[PDB]
Amino acid sequence: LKMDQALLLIHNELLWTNLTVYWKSECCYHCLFQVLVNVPQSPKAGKPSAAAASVSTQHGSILQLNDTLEEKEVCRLEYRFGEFGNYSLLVKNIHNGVSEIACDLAVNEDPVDSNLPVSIAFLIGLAVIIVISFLRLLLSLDDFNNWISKAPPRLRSVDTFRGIALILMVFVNYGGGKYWYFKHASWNGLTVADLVFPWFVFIMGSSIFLSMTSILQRGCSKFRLLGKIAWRSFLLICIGIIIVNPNYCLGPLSWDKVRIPGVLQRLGVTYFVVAVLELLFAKPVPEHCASERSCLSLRDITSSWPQWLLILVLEGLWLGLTFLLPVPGCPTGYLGPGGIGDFGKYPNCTGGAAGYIDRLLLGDDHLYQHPSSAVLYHTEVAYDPEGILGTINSIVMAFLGVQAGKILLYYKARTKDILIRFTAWCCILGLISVALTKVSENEGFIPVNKNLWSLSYVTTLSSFAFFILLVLYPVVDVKGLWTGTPFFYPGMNSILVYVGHEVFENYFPFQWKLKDNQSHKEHLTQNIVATALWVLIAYILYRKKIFWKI
Amino acid sequence: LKMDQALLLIHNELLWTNLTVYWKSECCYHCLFQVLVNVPQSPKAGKPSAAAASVSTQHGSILQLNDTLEEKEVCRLEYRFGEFGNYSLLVKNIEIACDLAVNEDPVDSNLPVSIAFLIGLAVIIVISFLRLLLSLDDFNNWISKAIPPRLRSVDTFRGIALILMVFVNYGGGKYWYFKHASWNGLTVADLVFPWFVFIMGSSIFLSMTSILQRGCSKFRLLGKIAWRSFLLICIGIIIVNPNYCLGPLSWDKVRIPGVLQRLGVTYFVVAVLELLFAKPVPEHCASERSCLSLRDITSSWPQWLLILVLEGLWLGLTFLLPVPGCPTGYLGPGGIGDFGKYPNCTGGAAGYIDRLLLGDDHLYQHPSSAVLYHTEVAYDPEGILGTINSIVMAFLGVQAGKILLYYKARTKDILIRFTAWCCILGLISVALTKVSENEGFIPVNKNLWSLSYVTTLSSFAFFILLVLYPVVDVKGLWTGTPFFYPGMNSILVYVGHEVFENYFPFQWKLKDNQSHKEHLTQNIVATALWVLIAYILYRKKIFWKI
Ligand SMILES: CC(C)(COP(=O)(O)OP(=O)(O)OC[C@H]1O[C@@H](n2cnc3c(N)ncnc32)[C@H](O)[C@@H]1OP(=O)(O)O)[C@@H](O)C(=O)NCCC(=O)NCCS
Ligand SMILES: CC(C)(COP(=O)(O)OP(=O)(O)OC[C@H]1O[C@@H](n2cnc3c(N)ncnc32)[C@H](O)[C@@H]1OP(=O)(O)O)[C@@H](O)C(=O)NCCC(=O)NCCS
Ligand SMILES: *[C@@H]1O[C@H](CO)[C@@H](O)[C@H](O)[C@H]1NC(C)=O
Ligand SMILES: *[C@@H]1O[C@H](CO)[C@@H](O)[C@H](O)[C@H]1NC(C)=O
Ligand SMILES: *[C@@H]1O[C@H](CO)[C@@H](O)[C@H](O)[C@H]1NC(C)=O
Ligand SMILES: *[C@@H]1O[C@H](CO)[C@@H](O)[C@H](O)[C@H]1NC(C)=O
Ligand SMILES: *[C@@H]1O[C@H](CO)[C@@H](O)[C@H](O)[C@H]1NC(C)=O
Ligand SMILES: *[C@@H]1O[C@H](CO)[C@@H](O)[C@H](O)[C@H]1NC(C)=O
Ligand SMILES: *[C@@H]1O[C@H](CO)[C@@H](O)[C@H](O)[C@H]1NC(C)=O
Repeated sequence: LKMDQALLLIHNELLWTNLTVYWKSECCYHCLFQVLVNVPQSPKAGKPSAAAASVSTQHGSILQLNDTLEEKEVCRLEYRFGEFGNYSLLVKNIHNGVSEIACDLAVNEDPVDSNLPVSIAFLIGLAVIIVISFLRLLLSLDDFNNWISKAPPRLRSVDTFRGIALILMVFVNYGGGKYWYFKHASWNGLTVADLVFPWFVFIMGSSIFLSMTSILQRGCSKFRLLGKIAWRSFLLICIGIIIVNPNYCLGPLSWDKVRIPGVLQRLGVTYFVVAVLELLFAKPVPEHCASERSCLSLRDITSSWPQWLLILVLEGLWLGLTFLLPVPGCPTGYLGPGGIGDFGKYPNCTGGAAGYIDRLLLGDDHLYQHPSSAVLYHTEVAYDPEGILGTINSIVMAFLGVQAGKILLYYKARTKDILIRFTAWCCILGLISVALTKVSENEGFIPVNKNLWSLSYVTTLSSFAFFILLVLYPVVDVKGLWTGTPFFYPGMNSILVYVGHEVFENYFPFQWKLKDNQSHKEHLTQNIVATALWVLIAYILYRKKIFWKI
Repeated sequence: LKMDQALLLIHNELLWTNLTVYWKSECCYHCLFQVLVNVPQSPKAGKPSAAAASVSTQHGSILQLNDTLEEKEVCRLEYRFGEFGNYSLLVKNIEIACDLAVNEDPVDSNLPVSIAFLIGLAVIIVISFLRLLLSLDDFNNWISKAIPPRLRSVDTFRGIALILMVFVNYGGGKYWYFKHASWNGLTVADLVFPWFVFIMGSSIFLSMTSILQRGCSKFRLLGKIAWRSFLLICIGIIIVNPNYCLGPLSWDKVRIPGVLQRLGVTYFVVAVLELLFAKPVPEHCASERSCLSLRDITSSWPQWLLILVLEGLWLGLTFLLPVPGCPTGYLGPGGIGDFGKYPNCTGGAAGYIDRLLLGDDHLYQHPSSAVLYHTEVAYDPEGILGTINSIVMAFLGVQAGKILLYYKARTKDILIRFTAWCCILGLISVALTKVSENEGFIPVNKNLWSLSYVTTLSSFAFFILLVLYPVVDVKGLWTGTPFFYPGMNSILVYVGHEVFENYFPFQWKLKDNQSHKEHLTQNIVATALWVLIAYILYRKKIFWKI
């Protein structure tokens, strides 16, 4: 059995009734019952005929056994299979009247625990093991030296947040233990991997405001800063396209089969747009007079009214292009995954208008040929999560990060003001997300979606980032209870860490040949070791004062 | 027809004699005639039976048409086939001699591709670079308007070696002369590594004496040497040697030896040796020429003694160590080479030592002789036995550094020493290899890192330094402009081009993958882009050093 899969032997003892087994996962919102296996009728009385099936055990399993001769629901089962199980399913008619048919599912080999076979126990064990190995290696280095023979201040809270995002990104990009909740969700919903990129955009906006206002406060011509912004955005886009997006293990790059969009292209476009907007509408930062007061003081909001107006116009444009753009052969306002999703009536509608804009402007060949929904909804079209339409919400979230930077640097004298603004913004964005999503995964007006970069996705992740900053500012900056240790070294070497881990995805320290690739524990420990090694590399570069920028 | 292939239509008009075609290249010294195609008989008179065979057109082709019924020769053809030819071969009974004819004229693939196309491509690249530089500058101007020191000769030589290495590692147009030679002789790709070791030794002496003249203790320098060797070995093992496009690394199949492992081991050996036997550089005034002062050798007598002992050990292990199932003193390539009577003897003593110590799995699974001599076993060119000769060549580079540092004031002394050492090593190499590959006591061999190989390329490096010291350093007629930029970022360029072997600026999809012109253009563009990256880092004063 493969990893995250369970055996299922269906024993059909029905003499004169054929069966076919339809399997649909629980995460499928509106999903077609994909066929699983066909179990023929029993050739002789008392001798059932069986078939072997491998039902996925990532999350939930709905089985419908339909008679093939007459398509009627013989029986249904809603059971959550466990990894590496047996699950001998017997389909038979009750002997009381030989009319009612009931299928009972019994387990013979107990499931091999996957999600919680490791837990904090194995986590702390691996941490202790790697710490002991690091200490032994450090001591051995001293043995080969002495025992061989006689012989504008940086915040560090934004750095800690960026380091947390980088650690999560390195963990989930390498596989995240191949766990289903450490990878991007299949279309709708929120997972651990979906939190990383919006937090990076938020932190990018905050750092945009911080660096821009510091540069303008010391002194610089706005044309020089505009040139720096354009050069950095161009470098980010080019780095993405050249070294970050393509998978060069498959062959040389092709002029007609290159993925133009990507994480760094979206970051560069967002950087250019929001940084140029803020530089054009740039005002000096006032020094706050009162302390722990001025609740109605909205200077950081009212003083940026042109930026807010343009951001609201952009968001309205995104909403209009999403809920109103006429997509050929597709319902207007489509937010579904296509394929077998939404009952399979729109197989080639992955993304709706957001994906249609990409497939119309950048071409189908220049998109992401393996979207997150391809494994669950079996979508056949290429959808790029970092598309053109989602760049609007990327810009909106970058400007929300800029607003966080405005909050944190306008009220730099008073900490209570910063905390009040942070909690007010977090509450406002959380209320907006609750209104949009109706605290539901697949329901609501605009459900959370990384692939579409939905408005509610942006608001939810911005509320999460505001809460993270609320709990990271007094702890790290003001009170200094915890100078975030395993985080701020990547927080200062983010670009180099990202570029390296993309370039060095498959290298010996970061991944090696496993005893069994169909194991969650081995993949988890390998990914944790790789993330720890990247943190160690960032710490080493910090100790050597090597900080790559731009 | 693949690249470097030629079609051959063998028409068999003979009625009562079957024929088999045996093809052997001209580069092979003693190779078994590998089969090409068995041509059936002609069913009727005037209706020959034809078969199509693709003969390699890289260099030479010896065809032996034996009668498979009785194993007898009828006609032999020592013909040099041209690329993408037709080459209908007709066998007709006269005498039983057969004659060969050409139907489609072959493409030159050498003259038209690398005679004036090189100049054209250089002009196009220069025009494109200037246009790119001016367009960005004009756009910025339009918007703004509206609103001791390094030698540099060792650096130039290192940059030349780096450009050649980048060109030949990327493929070099998939040409046979830009690839590593098949177990003997010299090609353009066989010159980079020994020159790199020579420059490594020269820079070793330069840096050691520059640090020691500042009063730094020998222990700190020894620690730096050890750390640099360790870093080089680890980088070579992890980043450079393995191909990660095939899968994750496994300890069972990982290539322990390599270019950087050999460089690190030789660096540690020669640097520690010359640090232990370090002497201050004397001041030199004299007059005109020193007339064979020989101070740089009388002061290096014990390092020279240890190097000669190492060379004697290399010779003894190569020519005396009994390899089981293999003749003592074997230098051949195995496989079908040496008449195919030693199918698994690639390297002889050196390969046997590699397989005995590091194991068969931890070697180079694709030796350079695999394509031509059909070797089935794994041999590592950067093995263990060849490390002795790599150390010897690093010490020859150290000797060149001593030459160019002891007689710093007198340039005539440096030139005399360089030409004398080049002549001595050239005569030694001529005696060893008899100026003929595959013959002589020790033929020139990169895979074995032969003593004649070391002496030949050390004479080459001494001549290059002789022609680069006055021009670049003393006379100043040249500054090594396209070469000394990688001369300061050698390690960065090597590591990057190993990491970025297949990346868009350096590698892209080709319209005709089986074409020398397109591969040559892509490799030249990639090499020029690496030179441009080195120049950009030079402008930014970014010089990564271990
Ligand atoms: C693209 C990326 C490098 C941008 O990072 P940033 O948040 O803009 O951080 P940088 O260090 O790049 O900051 C650039 C500017 O901000 C400044 N800055 C950064 N953090 C700061 C802080 N906490 N306080 C003040 N200034 C700060 C820098 O000093 C520089 O300004 P200067 O020119 O005056 O020195 C970063 O988001 C990244 O690495 N992303 C990885 C890709 C990704 O998002 N992947 C997720 C999908 S898998
Ligand atoms: C070994 C390698 C790292 C370069 O080593 P090198 O030739 O010793 O050059 P480096 O530039 O590393 O030298 C280091 C020191 O040499 C000294 N040095 C180098 N060139 C010098 C010169 N021209 N004049 C004076 N001193 C010089 C300096 O002191 C320099 O700095 P440090 O002392 O502060 O370290 C590597 O790039 C190399 O030579 N080859 C790798 C590629 C290869 O072998 N390819 C084969 C393809 S088959
Ligand atoms: C399924 O069973 C029915 C009767 O129960 C039979 O007619 C049909 O042929 C079967 N289908 C198969 C064996 O594919
Ligand atoms: C199974 O049979 C039921 C009958 O009620 C039908 O509604 C359902 O669509 C069938 N499943 C499939 C996959 O056709
Ligand atoms: C499941 O159980 C049955 C009997 O209980 C056994 O024959 C089968 O081998 C088991 N599955 C696996 C994968 O071993
Ligand atoms: C959906 O797109 C695929 C190509 O990806 C095509 O083969 C198929 O016919 C399309 N189906 C519909 C219903 O448009
Ligand atoms: C071809 O025939 C000749 C006849 O003497 C023989 O020597 C030679 O070995 C044959 N070729 C091969 C490959 O055996
Ligand atoms: C020649 O080869 C052919 C194969 O096509 C075979 O049939 C024939 O018998 C051979 N002639 C001999 C062996 O004399
Ligand atoms: C070689 O020439 C013959 C006739 O001259 C032709 O039929 C054949 O196609 C040619 N070879 C190729 C590879 O085209």
